Amino acid sequence: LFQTSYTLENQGSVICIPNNGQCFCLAWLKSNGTNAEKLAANILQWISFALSALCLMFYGYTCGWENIYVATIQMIKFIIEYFHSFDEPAVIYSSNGNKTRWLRYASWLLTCPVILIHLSNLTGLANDYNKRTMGLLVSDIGTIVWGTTAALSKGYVRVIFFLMGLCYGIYTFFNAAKVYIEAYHTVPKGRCRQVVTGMAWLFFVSWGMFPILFILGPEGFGVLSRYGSNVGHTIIDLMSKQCWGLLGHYLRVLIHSHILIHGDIRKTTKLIEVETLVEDE
Amino acid sequence: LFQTSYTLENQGSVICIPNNGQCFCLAWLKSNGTNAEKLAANILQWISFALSALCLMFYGYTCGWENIYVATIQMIKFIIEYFHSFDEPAVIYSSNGNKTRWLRYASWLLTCPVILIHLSNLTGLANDYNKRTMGLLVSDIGTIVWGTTAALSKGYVRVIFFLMGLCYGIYTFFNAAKVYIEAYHTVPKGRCRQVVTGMAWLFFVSWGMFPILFILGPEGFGVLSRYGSNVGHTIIDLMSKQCWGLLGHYLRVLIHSHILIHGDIRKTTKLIEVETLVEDE
Ligand SMILES: *C/C=C(C)/C=C/C=C(C)/C=C/C1=C(C)CCCC1(C)C
Ligand SMILES: *C/C=C(C)/C=C/C=C(C)/C=C/C1=C(C)CCCC1(C)C
Ligand SMILES: [Cl-]
Ligand SMILES: [Cl-]
Repeated sequence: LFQTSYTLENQGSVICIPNNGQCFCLAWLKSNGTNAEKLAANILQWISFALSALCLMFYGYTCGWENIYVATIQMIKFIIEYFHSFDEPAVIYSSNGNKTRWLRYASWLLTCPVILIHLSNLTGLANDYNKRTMGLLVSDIGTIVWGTTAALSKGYVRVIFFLMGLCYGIYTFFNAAKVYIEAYHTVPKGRCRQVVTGMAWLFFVSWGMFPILFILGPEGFGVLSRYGSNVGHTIIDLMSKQCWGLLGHYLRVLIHSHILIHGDIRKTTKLIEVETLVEDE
Repeated sequence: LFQTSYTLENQGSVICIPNNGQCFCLAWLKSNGTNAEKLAANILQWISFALSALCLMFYGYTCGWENIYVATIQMIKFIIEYFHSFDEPAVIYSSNGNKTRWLRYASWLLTCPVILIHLSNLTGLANDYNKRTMGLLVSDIGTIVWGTTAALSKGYVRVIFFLMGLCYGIYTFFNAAKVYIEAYHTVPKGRCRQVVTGMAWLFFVSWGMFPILFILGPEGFGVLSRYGSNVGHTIIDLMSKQCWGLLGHYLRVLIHSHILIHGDIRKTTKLIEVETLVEDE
């Protein structure tokens, strides 16, 4: 790792370290949090792992490849997180004293665009999508790029890249809302419109907490510890990925049964015009 | 920045640094390269900047939003690269002695998926694309995620994530080849099939050099310096982005004139079946 043993000299003005080839920085030696927050984070890690495990078991029984991918990444991430939750480069101890959780932002790069692809095809009916789908993806990747760059930076540079990620996040939400709106008027009138509304609530609430936790954590004003920031991120990761994929799976199941019982019947409704699934011709 | 002045003590077994709050590591003080390689890198930076500037001027005269985006990111990157080419976090000096060019991998996260979106719609004829487009994007993002994780890691961990990025890169090339193949038999028989073949050559050659430069550079066996690695990356960035977008723009221009002179005429050809643009009905 890095140097953790040192001697102060010359009345606290000189620091002497062993010439063992390791790197040294006092900022890296600050506490990550309390032992209660550590154990609380370790508890939610198994809860999210057991869910991801029970999801892969459940998903194994068209193809919901989106849910399989983020669940495979999720439990692979837990295997990495169980052994090296704070080692390099799972946590990047950079030369400016920062601690940046690359394990979190890498998993966002792996899973967040896949969820928006699922959002771009909520019904799952073959090659649907739209041209705004590329807009949802180009903006979300930039959101995580600026957020990672802001978490790595300090001072004004961090604020600049945080506001750049915030503008990309605003473009992501608005385009996502218009996807949820069209999907609401496309799915049948029954219980399908219920989960579509429920998926939207889980989406904007969980996705909205990530910029909130960025401000409250060490990357911001430090009202949360590093262990405290891992607890909140696990909660909204459990909502935005495991629970959101469960509902999206439940929606596509209700769609497939509707298409097999009543056929694929479309009634054009004006909003933009949507081909709504109906029961009778 | 970090500590660059230090005193050796106790016959080279103790390193003493000022207690100024800065971080210290001997590995961060290694040379980036020779002054000739520095000036050679600075020369290609203006050449790629002037091209990106002359491209934005040229592009300003459906909508080729893909070329506009990577060109805007390219010259914004040059502004960042001109002032802080080796500052934090443009270059991440991590606690394990590594130097990782996050400026390069962040620009890849911003531009590489946008190019594959352009590849997914070479003709530019409205909402074309396919379902493999999401496969091209999910695999390429993972490629850069594993490559960044490998560049941040050391030893066996670096090799694991490099091979994980290599498998994602293999999936990316094969799906990209089938896109180029279908595009060749879809565009008209004239000069359009010429640039389509030319775009494919620039693609796999430039994209193929990035794993090659990863091995030859500091992230690999160190046959290239850090300045030497920046020169090679600039050359293949100039090919894969500026030149590839110029040809893709030239292709979409030749397609639009063909659609306005001869109309949109399709003749189904078997390969998979493709609707080929023809002149006469
Ligand atoms: C499963 C994890 C998910 C869905 C994370 C989503 C995270 C965001 C939408 C983060 C957004 C941010 C901004 C919009 C402002 C810039 C910094 C943030 C990146 C973290
Ligand atoms: C404009 C820059 C581009 C198009 C860069 C493309 C880079 C790659 C395709 C890199 C691929 C890599 C692998 C396939 C193995 C893992 C490490 C690499 C990421 C750098
Ligand atoms: Cl952390
Ligand atoms: Cl570098």
